Amino acid sequence: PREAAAHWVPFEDKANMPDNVPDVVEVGATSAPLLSASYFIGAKCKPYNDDFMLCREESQGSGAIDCLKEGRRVTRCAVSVIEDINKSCLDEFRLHWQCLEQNNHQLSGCRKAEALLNKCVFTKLNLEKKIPGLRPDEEPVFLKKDPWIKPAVDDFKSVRAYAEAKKNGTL
Amino acid sequence: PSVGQDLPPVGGYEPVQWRRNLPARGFRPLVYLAALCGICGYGFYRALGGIQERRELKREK
Ligand SMILES: CCCCCCCCCCCC(=O)OC[C@H](COP(=O)(O)OCC[N+](C)(C)C)OC(=O)CCCCCCCCCCC
Repeated sequence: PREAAAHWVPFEDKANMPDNVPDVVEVGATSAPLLSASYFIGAKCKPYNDDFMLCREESQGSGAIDCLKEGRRVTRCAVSVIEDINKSCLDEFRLHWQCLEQNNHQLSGCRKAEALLNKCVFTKLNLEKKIPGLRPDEEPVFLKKDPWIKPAVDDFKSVRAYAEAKKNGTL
Repeated sequence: PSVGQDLPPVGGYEPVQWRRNLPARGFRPLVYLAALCGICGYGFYRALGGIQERRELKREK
């Protein structure tokens, strides 16, 4: 789909969902927290995402109205992972997405906060960040030390928290 | 006679420099060519490393 052209107006629909359709919660995170959580959401909700997409393909044109129950599962799984993050690892998660908000949403600008977030999420949620499709020779970039590309200003709070974790021994 | 006339010194003046004085300066040309090759090669090393890392960042995003 193309973006709107010369003159357009936004319009809101005031109707409710038809009552036959079971209601569902909606994800409440904005773009930066979602980008921060995306790999954990992928790790946990891969089967449901795959099932939703397979349903959409198999519906062959009626996918929106035929996969609503699969979509309901997808959104519930995403809400569950974000709730778990908000219960166990909120400080580090906030570090990471505030850093992202300062760095044009570039993950390369936030590696120190991401290291703490990954350790927390792995220890208390048993989710692991992993980049699909690489050979064992190829090194995932988020694990690389001494990268070519670095942020203009390493984030202040993140630098302090990273050094403190290195003292404590958590990281 | 001649009293008070502007006249030269008894021994004369020290010689002035009048011949062309444009001495050759600089390394031989091949030194500059080698330095240019080294600079460009190091720059290409850095630029291609940066491109490759940028591609891996693209994969992550
Ligand atoms: C016609 C051109 C022939 C030049 C042959 C030079 C080969 C010399 C061997 C050094 C390479 C190396 O070993 O460095 C490797 C570098 C950087 O990659 P890396 O991330 O460090 O490697 C890790 C591999 N990963 C990423 C999969 C983990 O790769 C390069 O691109 C740099 C090549 C040097 C620049 C050559 C350009 C020549 C000038 C071209 C002007 C038109």
